Amino acid sequence: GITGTWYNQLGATFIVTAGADGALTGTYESAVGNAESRYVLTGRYDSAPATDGSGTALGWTVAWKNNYRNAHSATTWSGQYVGGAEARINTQWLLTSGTTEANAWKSTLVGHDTFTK
Amino acid sequence: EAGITGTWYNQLGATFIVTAGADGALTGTYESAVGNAESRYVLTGRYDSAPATDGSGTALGWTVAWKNNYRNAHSATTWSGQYVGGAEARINTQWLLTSGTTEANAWKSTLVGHDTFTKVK
Amino acid sequence: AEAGITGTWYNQLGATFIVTAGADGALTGTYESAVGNAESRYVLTGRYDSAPATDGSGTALGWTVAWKNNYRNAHSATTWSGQYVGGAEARINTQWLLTSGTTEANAWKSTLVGHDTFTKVKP
Amino acid sequence: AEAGITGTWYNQLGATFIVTAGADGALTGTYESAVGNAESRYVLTGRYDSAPATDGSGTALGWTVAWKNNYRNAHSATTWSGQYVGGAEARINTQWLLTSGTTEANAWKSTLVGHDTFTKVKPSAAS
Ligand SMILES: O=C(O)CCCC[C@@H]1SC[C@@H]2NC(=O)N[C@@H]21
Ligand SMILES: O=C(O)CCCC[C@@H]1SC[C@@H]2NC(=O)N[C@@H]21
Ligand SMILES: O=C(O)CCCC[C@@H]1SC[C@@H]2NC(=O)N[C@@H]21
Ligand SMILES: O=C(O)CCCC[C@@H]1SC[C@@H]2NC(=O)N[C@@H]21
Repeated sequence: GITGTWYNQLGATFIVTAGADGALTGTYESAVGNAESRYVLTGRYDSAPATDGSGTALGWTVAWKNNYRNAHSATTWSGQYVGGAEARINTQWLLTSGTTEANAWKSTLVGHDTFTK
Repeated sequence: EAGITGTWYNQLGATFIVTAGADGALTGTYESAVGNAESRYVLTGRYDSAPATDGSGTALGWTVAWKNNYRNAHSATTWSGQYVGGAEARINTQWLLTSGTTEANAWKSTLVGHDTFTKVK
Repeated sequence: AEAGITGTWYNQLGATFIVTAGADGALTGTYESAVGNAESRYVLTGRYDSAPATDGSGTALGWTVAWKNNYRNAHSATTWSGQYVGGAEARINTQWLLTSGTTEANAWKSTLVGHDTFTKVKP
Repeated sequence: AEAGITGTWYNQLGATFIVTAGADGALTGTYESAVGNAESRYVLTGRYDSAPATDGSGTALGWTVAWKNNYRNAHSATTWSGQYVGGAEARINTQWLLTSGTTEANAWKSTLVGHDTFTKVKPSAAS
């Protein structure tokens, strides 16, 4: 149910394949911030979830370097896939930029993204 | 390689074994001493393979889904942070732990915290 | 629509937030949750920017509830941090942290995080 | 209210946190930051659990600063959420959210997250 092409409330394009082992692999493209064109992603998901109506746990990471640009930063998304006639992936995320140790207290942004097919 | 590649330990007694590839990949295993977890779990992630040379740390992140051959907690953690080199190198992080829940219980699905890793001991 | 932070507000979880914004920056009022280890109303206090920018920016604010009243005590506290938007509708967008008291061995799992959006028109 | 949470507290970033805990559950006082767009003292208010568990658990609490005083305005607010742990090495252990006001287009980057630990013993340094 997870494999396919997804979009969020910020105009992003999330392309991902879920392997039978628990792997997540694919590409991320952001419409905002210090970013252009596509970026590599990798993560993990629960391949035998509970059967009681609970969602399926997952996560993935992007490091914001590619052939066109390097922002010296990385985002991780943590959340759950909820199946159904209108499938969704609901997340919260942490964006850390590299800093001097004197600026380390302001290194990390927090937010939330919702994805649909 | 040297630097991030190695065996790391946090303040909760975890053992984090990782390899950093020249292509920006992180690969390895994670063992937790706390929570609904037993033995080792697979991890994967990414890092900046060309950091700034102005004294800044190196940005990185990784994910564990808590299922292996011993048990399954129906959950996953992501760690987001930076690597700082030198005589007392560290990896400094914040994390999000999401558990699978019904819709009505989604407001209490996610724990947040902070872990510091060192290569000593 | 009715402008101003002072008023009666509802979130996407069934909660009610009743607040007054004072001229010096203070927030005072009550909070009622429809989920968790809670019943009836609880005291809150907080702060807001009483002279915000006017370049399209929202108004920054925050408040705290400790989950003890005359009916129940959950031994926990939540803080909400966010901004009053000030666009075409009355809306406040927030992120929150809920910490429960724990022993030291359980402190790693002490804190939940999430996001609530509040509107004067019940959603 | 005269001891415990009440007192002068210091964190790992050089801040000074001066607070009084009332019998009624209230927190009142001043906060001074040594980093960021901030100068001199700011007003704070918050709440704590005035009847905590007796099994050895910490005391739950939270407070807010809006970063406006007579000297400057950063158009932002921070909330700290955490617990008080008493003893010879008493601490207040916290996680925090700092929201800046932004346009609707930039709302995705409005909020910083971190963690502060406070002690009643003033750090040594430096002159
Ligand atoms: O600015 C950077 O350092 C890199 C681009 C960051 C984009 C962020 S990741 C979280 C959020 N969701 C998106 O689709 N874009 C932003
Ligand atoms: O209980 C679970 O659902 C799985 C085990 C969670 C262990 C967490 S991950 C964050 C923190 N750091 C650790 O080393 N262990 C805990
Ligand atoms: O169970 C508790 O410890 C006390 C009640 C907590 C309810 C939380 S506060 C964050 C979220 N928003 C709501 O309106 N309710 C929940
Ligand atoms: O830059 C601003 O907008 C206001 C100053 C923010 C300072 C922060 S609050 C969290 C952290 N702890 C401190 O003692 N200082 C910083």
